[PDB]
Amino acid sequence: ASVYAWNRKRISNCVADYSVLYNSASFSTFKCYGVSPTKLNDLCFTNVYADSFVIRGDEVRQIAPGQTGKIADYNYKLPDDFTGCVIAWNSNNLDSKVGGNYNYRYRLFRKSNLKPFERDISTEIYQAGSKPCNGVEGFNCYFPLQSYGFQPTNGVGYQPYRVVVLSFELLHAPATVCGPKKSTNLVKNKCVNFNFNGLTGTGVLTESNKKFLPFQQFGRDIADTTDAVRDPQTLEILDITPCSFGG
Amino acid sequence: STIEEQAKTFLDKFNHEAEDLFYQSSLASWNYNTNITEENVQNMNNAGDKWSAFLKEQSTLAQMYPLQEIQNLTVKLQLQALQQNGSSVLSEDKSKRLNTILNTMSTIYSTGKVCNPDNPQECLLLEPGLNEIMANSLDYNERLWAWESWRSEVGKQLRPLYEEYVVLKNEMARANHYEDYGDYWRGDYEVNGVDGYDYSRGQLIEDVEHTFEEIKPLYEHLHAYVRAKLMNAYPSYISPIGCLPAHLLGDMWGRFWTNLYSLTVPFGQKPNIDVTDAMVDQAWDAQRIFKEAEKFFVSVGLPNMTQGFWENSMLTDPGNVQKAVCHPTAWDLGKGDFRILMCTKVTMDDFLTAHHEMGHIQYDMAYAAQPFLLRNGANEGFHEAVGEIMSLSAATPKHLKSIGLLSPDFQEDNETEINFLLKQALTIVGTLPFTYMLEKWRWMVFKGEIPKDQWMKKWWEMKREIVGVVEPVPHDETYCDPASLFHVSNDYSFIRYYTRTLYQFQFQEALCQAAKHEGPLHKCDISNSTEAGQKLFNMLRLGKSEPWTLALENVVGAKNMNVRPLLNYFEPLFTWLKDQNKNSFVGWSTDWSPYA
Ligand SMILES: *[C@@H]1O[C@H](CO)[C@@H](O[C@@H]2O[C@H](CO)[C@@H](O)[C@H](O)[C@H]2NC(C)=O)[C@H](O)[C@H]1NC(C)=O
Repeated sequence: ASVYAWNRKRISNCVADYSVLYNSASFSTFKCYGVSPTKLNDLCFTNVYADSFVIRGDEVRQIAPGQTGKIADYNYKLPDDFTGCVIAWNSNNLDSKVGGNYNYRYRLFRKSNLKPFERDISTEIYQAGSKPCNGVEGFNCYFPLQSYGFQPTNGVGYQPYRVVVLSFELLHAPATVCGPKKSTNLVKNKCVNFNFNGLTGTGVLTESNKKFLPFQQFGRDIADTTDAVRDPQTLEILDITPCSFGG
Repeated sequence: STIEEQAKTFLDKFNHEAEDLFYQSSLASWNYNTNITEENVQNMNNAGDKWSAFLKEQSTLAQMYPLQEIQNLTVKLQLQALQQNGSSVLSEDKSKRLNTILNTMSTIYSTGKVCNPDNPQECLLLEPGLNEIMANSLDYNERLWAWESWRSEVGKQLRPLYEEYVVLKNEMARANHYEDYGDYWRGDYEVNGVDGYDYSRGQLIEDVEHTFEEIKPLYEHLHAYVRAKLMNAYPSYISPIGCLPAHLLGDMWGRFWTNLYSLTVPFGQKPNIDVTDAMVDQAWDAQRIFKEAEKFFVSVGLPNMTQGFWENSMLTDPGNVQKAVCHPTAWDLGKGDFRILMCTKVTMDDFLTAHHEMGHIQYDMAYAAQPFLLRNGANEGFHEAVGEIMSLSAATPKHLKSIGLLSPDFQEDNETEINFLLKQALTIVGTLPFTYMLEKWRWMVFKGEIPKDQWMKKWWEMKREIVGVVEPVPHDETYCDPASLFHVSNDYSFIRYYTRTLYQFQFQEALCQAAKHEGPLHKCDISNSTEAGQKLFNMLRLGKSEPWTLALENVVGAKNMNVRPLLNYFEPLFTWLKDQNKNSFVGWSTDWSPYA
């Protein structure tokens, strides 16, 4: 959808692979502001908001925190405290039309600058002088929205660029989306350390014949000392023995 | 809100919708000049009125603004282009009569018909032929007859037509609040803004000759040398006290003396600098020449050209029915569309022409960031001068040896230096007096200083003092001889050519000083000197956003137009001519004539 009617998408309760988005040559511009793109796979928030639209080639710089311009003030706004990333890429091969893809429209006139994370789709005629515009356009009457004359041959400056702005919110609600886990393989009969499903400890792992009920995850014998764990992948009962020591 | 905000909003609405229409019209024009077909013709009509149906309508929305209080210079100057009365202030009958007379005068001038009396069934036009015959011939009778015939079939019947054209254009001049059309013509070199840079239109009139008196002695020595060479070739046709006629200059106008260079060659023993045979040996096609010239442009300091030009732009050999008129042109179609149009071939002349056209392209790049109404240079001569700068610079042996055009063991001497300098002066300084007198004659005929009768005799008698041309045949009142010229039948300002040479010479001299080069000025090269390119582009980016007086402040330190670089360039030629034609006295007589 157009920049003044930017598509808003909410992402929650899933796992996000930011590495593949980073490792994609189809995106010309990829600028992050919260954390480094590689570290993004590690930390996480409670939900993600995507603002996707198409603009001119020269207006990508306008979409940035602390930036001003026609798009940056009249179609969409990014606050200074913005957390997340912006991903832009040329779309002249697809969005631009030989006959003119005039469907894309951008706001040019508005009384007030748009607030952050706010959308304006008003098509009311704008007045710049003193005489009010009573309907039909007159002297001081210019339409707030102007179409895009996208053509395959328009120079790099005017090519249609698709822009998606990703914001991350971590409200008091429990987190719903996080990155990958990249679990390793399993070894036996060796003194090693482990972090099974967030439970860390040292020792040696052997096979056990204990019969967990179908809902426990780990079992301890007495004095609160873990003895057996269930592997999250194979779902079998293991046994933990402390590594040998003496005098 | 104040009216200034309304004007700004009007301009912001106007330029966005003007860009698309201008791009479409320019694309259609480029396609037709690249694809000569019937369909692209009506499109011009289909665009033409349409463009008017936009622009004039936008002009219709550009009168109610009181354009005298906008503090912002850029906005007011941009709106000034839209606040032009034009020919609409004239009555409809007057406008249609002006259109009809312009059309008929242009058609008559472009349809010249000269039939030799022995074979009246075959006339000739400005197309190759008679043009070539008078451009390259060694005779006194055929050239004179061709000149007389052309002046008879273009100037005899154009006296009332030229009179009415001039008087109606001047009536339009008063209708546009101008007491003379010369003011409208000179308004290009005019500014009334920033203090210390304002220039009056009438000041250019005196500046034209104030920069011309210094080349008068050098022009006199060149005239004496040419006269001596004519006496060597032509026997007893030009008296030493007198001067050569118009038809012996190689053209019926005597605009350029390059046609007469063969007769007046300084030293034909040493060949000129030409590597076209080496160009064929090196196998430099259009693509290789274009790439090498673009590399030279980058080494100068100009940015590399954007992608997409190498495909859309035609380069060489239209070939089949898919024809293309390939007059050298640089197209700024708008919306970041820059293209070239030329029959580029394996030729040194084509090499320089390609350099000129891509210099025009680079200057189009320079003012691309300016708004639609400001997508032009400070003055019309700046574009041509900038396009000619690097073309002139690339002719030096240093650039040729840098890319191995000339032989690696090439050595230059004073003989070929003098030959090349005189050859260049026969075209550069050999046309300045003619342009000067033509522009002054146009100014005075538009001002109405001379009465109806005293038009042709005054022109011919003043050509004797200014150009140095005698009359082999008389033209008192039944001829209009300057009317048989390209820039007389299309309402063309002729000051641009006079200013272009001075501007390009000033820029070349300034870059030569700020380019770490030593020796003669004619050998100065700006290749692999990024500082010179940056200095040039600093002024290039200005465009129409800055006055021409302010524009002449980055490359050169003087805002005014000066002649010193012109004489600095032809210093060896002046020294050689001081002792060359010592026996032949300098000067000519305006009383001697071939008839009496
Ligand atoms: C996680 O995914 C793997 C791979 O699909 C599952 O491993 C499969 O387990 C079944 C159960 O016996 C075998 O029949 C398949 O051959 C295994 N596929 C392999 C090893 O590629 C594993 O069970 C899954 N973990 C779960 C469901 O908790």
